[PDB]
Amino acid sequence: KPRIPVVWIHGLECTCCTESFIRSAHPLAKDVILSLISLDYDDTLMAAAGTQAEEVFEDIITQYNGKYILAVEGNPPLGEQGMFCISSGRPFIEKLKRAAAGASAIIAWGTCASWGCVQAARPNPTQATPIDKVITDKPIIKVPGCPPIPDVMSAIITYMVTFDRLPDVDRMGRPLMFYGQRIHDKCYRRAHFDAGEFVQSWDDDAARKGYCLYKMGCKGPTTYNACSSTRWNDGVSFPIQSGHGCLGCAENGFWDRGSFYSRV
Amino acid sequence: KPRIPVVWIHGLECTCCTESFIRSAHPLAKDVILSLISLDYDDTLMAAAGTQAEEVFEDIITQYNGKYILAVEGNPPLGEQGMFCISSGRPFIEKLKRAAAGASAIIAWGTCASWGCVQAARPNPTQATPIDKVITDKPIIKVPGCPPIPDVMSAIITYMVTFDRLPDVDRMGRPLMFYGQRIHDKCYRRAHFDAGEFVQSWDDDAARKGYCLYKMGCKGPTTYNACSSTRWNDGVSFPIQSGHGCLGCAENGFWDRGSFYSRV
Amino acid sequence: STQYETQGYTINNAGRRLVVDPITRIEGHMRCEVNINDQNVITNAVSCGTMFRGLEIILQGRDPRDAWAFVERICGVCTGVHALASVYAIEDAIGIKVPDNANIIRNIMLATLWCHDHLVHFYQLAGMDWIDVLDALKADPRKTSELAQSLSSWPKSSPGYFFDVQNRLKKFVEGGQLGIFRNGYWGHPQYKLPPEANLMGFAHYLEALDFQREIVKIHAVFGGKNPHPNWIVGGMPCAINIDESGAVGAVNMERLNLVQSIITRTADFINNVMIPDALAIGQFNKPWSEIGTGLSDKCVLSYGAFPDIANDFGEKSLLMPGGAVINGDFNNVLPVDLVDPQQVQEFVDHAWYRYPNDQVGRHPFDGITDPWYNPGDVKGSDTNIQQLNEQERYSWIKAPRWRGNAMEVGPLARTLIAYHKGDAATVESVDRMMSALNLPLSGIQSTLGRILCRAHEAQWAAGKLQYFFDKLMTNLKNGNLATASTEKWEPATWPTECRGVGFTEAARGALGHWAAIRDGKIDLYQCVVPTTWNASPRDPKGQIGAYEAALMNTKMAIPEQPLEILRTLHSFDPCLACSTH
Amino acid sequence: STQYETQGYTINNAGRRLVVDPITRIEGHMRCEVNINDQNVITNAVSCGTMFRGLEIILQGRDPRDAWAFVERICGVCTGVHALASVYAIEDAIGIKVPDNANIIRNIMLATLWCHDHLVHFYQLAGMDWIDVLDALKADPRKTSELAQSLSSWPKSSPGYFFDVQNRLKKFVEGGQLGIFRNGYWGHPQYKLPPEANLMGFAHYLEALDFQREIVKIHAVFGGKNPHPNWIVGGMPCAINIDESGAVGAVNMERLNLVQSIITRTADFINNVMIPDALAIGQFNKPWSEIGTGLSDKCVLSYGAFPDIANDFGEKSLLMPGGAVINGDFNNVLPVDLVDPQQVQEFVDHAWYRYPNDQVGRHPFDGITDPWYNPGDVKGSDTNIQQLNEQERYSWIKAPRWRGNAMEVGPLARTLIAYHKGDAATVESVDRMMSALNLPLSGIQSTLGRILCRAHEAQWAAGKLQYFFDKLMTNLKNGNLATASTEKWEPATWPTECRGVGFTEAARGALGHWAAIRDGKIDLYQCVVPTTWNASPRDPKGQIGAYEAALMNTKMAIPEQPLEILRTLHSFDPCLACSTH
Ligand code: SF4
Ligand code: SF4
Ligand code: FCO
Ligand code: FCO
Ligand code: SF3
Ligand code: SF3
Ligand code: F3S
Ligand code: F3S
Ligand SMILES: [Cl-]
Ligand SMILES: [Cl-]
Ligand SMILES: [Cl-]
Ligand SMILES: [Cl-]
Ligand SMILES: [Mg+2]
Ligand SMILES: [Mg+2]
Ligand code: NI
Ligand code: NI
Repeated sequence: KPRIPVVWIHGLECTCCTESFIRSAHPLAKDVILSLISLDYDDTLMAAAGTQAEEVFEDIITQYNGKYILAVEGNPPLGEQGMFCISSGRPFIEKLKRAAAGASAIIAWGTCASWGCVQAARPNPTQATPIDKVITDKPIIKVPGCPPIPDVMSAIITYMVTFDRLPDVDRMGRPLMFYGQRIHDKCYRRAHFDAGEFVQSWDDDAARKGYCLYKMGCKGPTTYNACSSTRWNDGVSFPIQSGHGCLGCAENGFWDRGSFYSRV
Repeated sequence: KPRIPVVWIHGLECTCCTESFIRSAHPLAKDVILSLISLDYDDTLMAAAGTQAEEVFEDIITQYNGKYILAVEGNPPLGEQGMFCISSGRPFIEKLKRAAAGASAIIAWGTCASWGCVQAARPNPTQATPIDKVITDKPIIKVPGCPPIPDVMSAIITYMVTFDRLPDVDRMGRPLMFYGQRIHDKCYRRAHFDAGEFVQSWDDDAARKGYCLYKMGCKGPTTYNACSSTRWNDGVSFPIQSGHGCLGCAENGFWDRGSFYSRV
Repeated sequence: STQYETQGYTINNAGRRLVVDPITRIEGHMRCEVNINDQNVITNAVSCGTMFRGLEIILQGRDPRDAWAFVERICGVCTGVHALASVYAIEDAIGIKVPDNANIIRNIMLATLWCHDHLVHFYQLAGMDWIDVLDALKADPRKTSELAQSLSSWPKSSPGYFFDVQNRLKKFVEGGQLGIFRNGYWGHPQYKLPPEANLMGFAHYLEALDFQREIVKIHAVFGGKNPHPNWIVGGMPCAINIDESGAVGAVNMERLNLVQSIITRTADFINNVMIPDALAIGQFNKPWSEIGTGLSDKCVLSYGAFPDIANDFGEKSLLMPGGAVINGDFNNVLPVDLVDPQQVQEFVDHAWYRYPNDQVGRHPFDGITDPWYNPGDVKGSDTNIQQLNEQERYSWIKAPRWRGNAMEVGPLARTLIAYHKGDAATVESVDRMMSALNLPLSGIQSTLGRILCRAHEAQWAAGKLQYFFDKLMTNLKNGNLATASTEKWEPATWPTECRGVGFTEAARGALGHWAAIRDGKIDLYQCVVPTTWNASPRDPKGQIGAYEAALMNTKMAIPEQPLEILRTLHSFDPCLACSTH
Repeated sequence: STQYETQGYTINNAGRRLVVDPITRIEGHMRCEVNINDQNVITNAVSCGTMFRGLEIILQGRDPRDAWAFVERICGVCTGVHALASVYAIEDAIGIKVPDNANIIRNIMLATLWCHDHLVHFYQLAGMDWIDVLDALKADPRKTSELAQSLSSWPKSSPGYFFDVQNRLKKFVEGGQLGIFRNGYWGHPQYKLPPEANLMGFAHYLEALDFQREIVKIHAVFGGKNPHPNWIVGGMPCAINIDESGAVGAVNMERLNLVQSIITRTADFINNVMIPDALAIGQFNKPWSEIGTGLSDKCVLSYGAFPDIANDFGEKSLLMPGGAVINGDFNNVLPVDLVDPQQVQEFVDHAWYRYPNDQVGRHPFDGITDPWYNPGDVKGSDTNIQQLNEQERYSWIKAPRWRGNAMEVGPLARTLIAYHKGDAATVESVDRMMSALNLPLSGIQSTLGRILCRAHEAQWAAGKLQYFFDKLMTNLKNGNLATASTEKWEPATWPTECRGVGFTEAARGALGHWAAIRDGKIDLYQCVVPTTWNASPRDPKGQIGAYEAALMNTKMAIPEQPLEILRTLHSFDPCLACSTH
């Protein structure tokens, strides 16, 4: 019984979203790859290189035209005619456009593909640009975060395979299931916020009792994600549980909203 | 190198605290038994029965007089001359008194040993009585809950072995580390309580969004435990996360504070 | 002394008396006494429950919606089954029908507990009756690897693994602190496994102790915690949201993915560790297919369980069949009705309770729980018992009967009922198991057979977990999300006077709760639990219960070491807190 | 065409030109070109970084306390190492000393990363260069079990397990959907493992893909999440509370117990799966002890890492030694100074950047990052590179040198430095390892040796995790809980102008961050990263970097299938995002 074809491409990025995917606890990434999808192209994991990798890319997008899902990690730079990111001797943007043309739908993994992330922070030397400003004629599901949560990535994949449809999205293209509520609206330190019980300097008595991180710059009040509910790494922790405020890493432009340690 | 001797006895009980202990994720209960302590008497797990079990009990409390920890699960009934709970043809209370006299310290596992639990609820047919109303001359550490959290039980054991001392306690004898704060002071649904966002009937739209359970009877506001932070079963869930209000099960007298579905 | 005949046994209390108190490797408190003749054969057996709490009394005047939480605390080993029977009983009384997903999730809760309970019993409670732990120190690790690999595909079988396990045991005992192994029955002539099979079994004891903690993560997802998950009258409180804002506050795709991962791991452990170990115990202990028969070739009982059609408790809905057999006639599986006053009755002429007439039985809707500690003419005294007097009152356990007959309940009883009703999966499983052992079908009616049926049922329940999970996902794909009916939640909507029955099959056998509601409060709440049946004392005709019958006629090699008594008792998985409540 | 001599090589761009673009099974974007002579031997090799983002430019104007979070995103594979170098650099500039527990926890973060990164590289990135996955379908499962049991005590070795793994691969391939195995190099004559060793290796590939997820739970406890954990200037944010009210809000005994459980499992996997597989690759591929030497017998560099005395970065503190060797003189390990302008310098005459004088090298405190895409004649166009022009600018990677010398960095470099400084543990491990393979010491200076050193270092790091955990627990037993210094948190306490260096050993080699602060903001932030050294283009003297040198002189069996090129490049674990930043 055939599995759905998936092409996974990489622009300007740090590879954190691929690393997050392989951390999945349920289903294991092994079982996603062997039993749920056909991961037919992926630079980080595939055996073939060079001309052999170009043959796989060409063959899959032609054979499965109109029927594969395109996963995108990273983004295209518009500076230097696109040659800040080079793939087979040519601008990355050319490979992005050819892969997008045959896809049935696109998943934009991470803040890079969704919005820009760190390379797009001031002064954006390469003119790094998110996927939806280049590809304008295809369904794009944004899954933001730096990176997104591992078991969120795998839950979105299983939803699409099991239910044979795209997740319903908000006005920005984010899945409602995991991005519909703010971090601060499901945070276990909210009792302390409401009582005016705050950490004021690192490792003070308040910090040692798990008081709220608002005065240390927490951006939870303006950030939509699942970190305070689903949590990270098989439910082990999340940024605030281990004592650091949320940076805002799921939101467009979070690097340029002032210092991480200045109040929301 | 020798391991600390532990004698574990059972009065009137349901055996939930023993079951909770064997659920420990870190350290595994296997490793606690093989490497951390010497579990020298325990009716639920031991090979010997009858006269052979009586010989173990006698030999251990004699050879290790003044040097063993006594763990108690359940409680003694004062009704019918104590013969609502019989061990070796005599009232259980006689075995409790003999075991306590030789102990260096006593751990009262669960709400039964700490306070009374379900058999002590109105009209208390057997006159079930907590440990500290019978044993008045030994240190007693109360670890309440029905049952207590698995990884709380194992963390208290590892603390005592590693640091070679009893945990510091509140005025009721509960370890400060896990019983110093209320469920409601670390609850991830507190944002909803503060906003007046409540479940009003089961499976309403509020329930489907994870709203606060106060109007459904949640007793989190008056209950001290670690369920909303440490959570249950290797961090997988807790009562409120799965949609039921807290019953109050770590607090003295919780069965007789009105219906579980009447507001706190 | 006296002698009388009942149920094909000669009950004779002359001769030497042996006492086993405490019985260990059970839940709760039990005492057993026997008489043995000068041929070391048991001629009399006495089953005594040595605890009582009084839940039926405590429940009076409570809100019916709260009852599940109180009765769940009857037992922490079979955790959840009393909550399930309670919500069933209250829904039957008031006239509540739950949504399909609530029924499917309840069936998942029950199949999870069968898997967990059966696995822990096999290794942690019964295992050391069959596996000589100290003899594992004499095994050859390579020969242990070859044996395990001949029996199973399970990956964990290297010679170096078995050497490492053996060296852990060697270190554990080297300081003379033998812990749970101290003063055991090691070297008794009835231990028949070779050294390599003892080391294989001991390794698996440790693997099962670790793995069992994972199974109950399914209870944590749907029920909040284990032990003692949460439930509601009207369905379950675990609201579902797959594709809307706020799914982070509900049972969502990530939570369901966790459940599926646990189901697959649980099936794999049961099928590749527990099942081959049960068959190996059988291969090396075939004489135990003829010991401990008791009532199992005479009278067996199942109420049935796992309704597949929501709110339908009939024969076309229940996936685990119900029925009764009496007089050894397995050609006549009879239907059970829990409302009929002439079917289930409890007697107290040999128990510590008061009735207006102790020579008759009372159906649970007419039940009375009026405790009366009166041991009579014991050897010793009322606070220092040397020998119970089984001619008078001798237990905190009431004596249930079905149409006046003494019955066995539990995995063997269920397997016999399903086999003789013609359930295809049961017939195929039992036939293949007994063919592998070269034993006749009658070999299942025994102490060995109780153990084999328990392993069969763990494999059956792990398969049903997947079936129920797939049913839930099919409903979600069709947009059917409902988990609670609330139109009769408020007391003002209930009948002023009503009564109901909730029933199921717990791991240990047939469970029922009978409830009467009047003026918004519990008026009567009576429980009859599986170990109440099996551990029962005698009735006015002198008829003996399942434990006492199974112990009759048993040979002991060494009277002072009760290994044969423990093997037979533990084969029933006694739960004494359940039996007395 | 042209030819010149450098470093004992003859660089000759006559003959057939081969292009490999993209290089896969690396992090990020790389292109490689070679020329081969009439005997199919490489006579020219060209390393090209095909991406740039500009973190050094983005960091200007930031608050120094925020810098770690930005530079962490240089790379998601070596996640955390750039945050560590950043907080070290900012603390060096301002004059901050952290508490002992903060230093110990940082060392745990770094050892955890080494274990994770080395394990995933061995299986998921490099493994398929050595294991022929499709040939595993021809293996005998019983002979696979025998091989595995001869090499290790690891439990998971049964014939049924290897049959089940083989069958899963068979079902995966049978429909033609080969996924990551499509159009691979399977059957190439350089695949030398027997079928049983290929099936063992493939089983372990799958086990490692599952297990690696567990290792990073240590980062989740102390750092909140992985990838990309959190840190602070002044220590760590994970406040500790063991025995006071509100320990539920902090690192408590339960959290510490979780960490210990992961440490033990991590050591067992590395020691019993990774280590024996590395030795087996060595046994079946001994000729690769003489291929890919490159600079490893000429010039190697380590900065050192793991300060065991808090805030002391000297020789007596660092548990992983630093030093430099040049001109093949391993009898004189030289000291490294990261402030000395004559030591570390970067050249851009062959890279896509502007300097006022491209014939000189700039120390990082004088660094300039002014991107200039200028490929010259590439036999196509500026947007169509058919052949890079290695006589002019050909990469986004700058060219670092040490005292003007081209150096190799990474596991093999570190092993050689420690061995020749006389570290007793290193000498004994290396000697025992080469003895087991019946190879001379010089065999470690090779493509095979890089792989062997990486596995050895994973074992070393797993041991040091336990050592650091024990050190933390000793402090807690003595009542020393502090995790942050905040005396100089506020900008009003800092010098108006200051500068600092932060350095460590990342999984891939020597890492430095150079920072200048003025008026409370970052004035300059320059990074030199391990793959910047190894993947370097040429300098004004024409000297070649580590990758180009290691490829020189290599025989190719089949020019169109670049397996030998992939084997040698992947042996360095290239991280291209790191190299360009
Ligand atoms: S820690 Fe952050 S998200 Fe949590 S309550 Fe405080 S401000 Fe809100
Ligand atoms: S669900 Fe209970 S503990 Fe949580 S905020 Fe509401 S009332 Fe408080
Ligand atoms: N199983 C179980 Fe417990 C008993 N007996 C119940 O019901
Ligand atoms: N290791 C690693 Fe990444 C590289 N090169 C860094 O620093
Ligand atoms: Fe996963 S590539 Fe890592 S930087 Fe922020 S999302 Fe991008
Ligand atoms: Fe663990 S025995 Fe279970 S009832 Fe409430 S604590 Fe008691
Ligand atoms: S920094 Fe990112 S990982 Fe979650 S807690 Fe804040 S959205
Ligand atoms: S019912 Fe008990 S288990 Fe915790 S959430 Fe409330 S104290
Ligand atoms: Cl790509
Ligand atoms: Cl952004
Ligand atoms: Cl006891
Ligand atoms: Cl109480
Ligand atoms: Mg009853
Ligand atoms: Mg740089
Ligand atoms: Ni029970
Ligand atoms: Ni990197």
